[PDB]
Amino acid sequence: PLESQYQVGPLLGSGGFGSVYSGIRVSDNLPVAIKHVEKDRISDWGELPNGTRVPMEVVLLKKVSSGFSGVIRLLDWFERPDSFVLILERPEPVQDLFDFITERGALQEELARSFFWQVLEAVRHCHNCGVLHRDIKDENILIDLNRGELKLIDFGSGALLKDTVYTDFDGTRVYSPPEWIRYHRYHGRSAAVWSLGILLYDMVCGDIPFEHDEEIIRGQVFFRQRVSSECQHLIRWCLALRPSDRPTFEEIQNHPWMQDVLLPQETAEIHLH
Ligand SMILES: NCCc1c[nH]c2ccc(Cl)cc12
Ligand SMILES: [Cl-]
Repeated sequence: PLESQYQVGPLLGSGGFGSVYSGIRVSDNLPVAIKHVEKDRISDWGELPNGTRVPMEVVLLKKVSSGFSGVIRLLDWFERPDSFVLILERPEPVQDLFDFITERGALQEELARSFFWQVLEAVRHCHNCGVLHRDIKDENILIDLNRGELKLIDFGSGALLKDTVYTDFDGTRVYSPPEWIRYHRYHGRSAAVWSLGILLYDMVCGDIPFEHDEEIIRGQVFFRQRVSSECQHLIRWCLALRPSDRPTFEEIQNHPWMQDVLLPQETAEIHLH
């Protein structure tokens, strides 16, 4: 079984997502992350193409699993009496974006542009696979430090992507849009763009722009750090109060601030190595 297939290493982290351990697949020494999620904490359940009852997280990870390295790859999963165990790929060396920004402070715009571009490509991949992440934030982004490649993790608050209104939300409140705070209603893509605006501000300022519900609703963006006019314009556009005033992913990627992005390897060479 699972216990013989994997060699357990130290705890990497724990929180809303469960408990994640460093591990090694015994057959080929492959680095893995072993995530444990208690059954009593799983509210969203779904079913695989065959019809087995699994957490929605497993459904969403399988839908996004492919060669594309912008999303974490689910290698296997196991059901225990009181929990589900997920075997995920583990880049080495790795650091999540929250720890990275905490240690290094506000990012140089060239670095934020490379990171933000990769997040946008990863989110577009999720949407193309019929998956809405619902918790895009620094803590849910891993940096493969050698390759300069970012990976979205923690699909535990996600949903199947739909074109109708969402009236449920269990992601991070400080990244949630004003329409959710005010009306408990949002559409997937425009709510994702709002969270991307929060994330971009966080990258270039070193902290999130809003703390309280009143600030999210007012949506007044103050820059606490020196940030270029083009970057400020893009952030303020993603953070438009009206969902219809927000840019589409195409408009974000065609924005003047997004031009001449570095390749991930160039990004690692200049900023990470
Ligand atoms: N601080 C992030 C903790 C975490 C959550 N899901 C993961 C998947 C892979 C790896 Cl390497 C780590 C994690
Ligand atoms: Cl994960």
